Amino acid sequence: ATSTKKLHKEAATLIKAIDGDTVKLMYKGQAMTFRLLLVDTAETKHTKKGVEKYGAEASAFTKKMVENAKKIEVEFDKGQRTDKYGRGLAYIYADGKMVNEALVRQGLAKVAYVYKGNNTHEQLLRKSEAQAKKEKLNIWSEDNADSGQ
Repeated sequence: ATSTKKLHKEAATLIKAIDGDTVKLMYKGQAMTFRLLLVDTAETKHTKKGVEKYGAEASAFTKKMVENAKKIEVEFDKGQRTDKYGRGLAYIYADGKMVNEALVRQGLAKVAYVYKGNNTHEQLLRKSEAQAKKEKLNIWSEDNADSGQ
């Protein structure tokens, strides 16, 4: 029937965000480290300054959106529940809103890469990224492909 998509988010409360995608969410009464699946919110691992690709803004938007939302819900797909980091791989939702979409659609988070298991929302994820890429919002506003050489 395809009536029960069972794709309803659910968690409890967000303690605090670490790096946009990595946030400590209190689920079932326990504060576990959650990670936005199929998304990337900042990856400052070069030590340039903190604005090479809206890395500082990525966490800020997700941090303020979660701490301000008051209600956070997570959705675990078929992908691995722990990306070899004992974390909680899944999509983040604030007050019934899509964080991943808002981030990518706004230009704060890009599209991650799941080996297998997590590829259900890969349709909307790629769409939001493409729109931000072609339009060059923020994250995709400094990724000159340089067609040539």
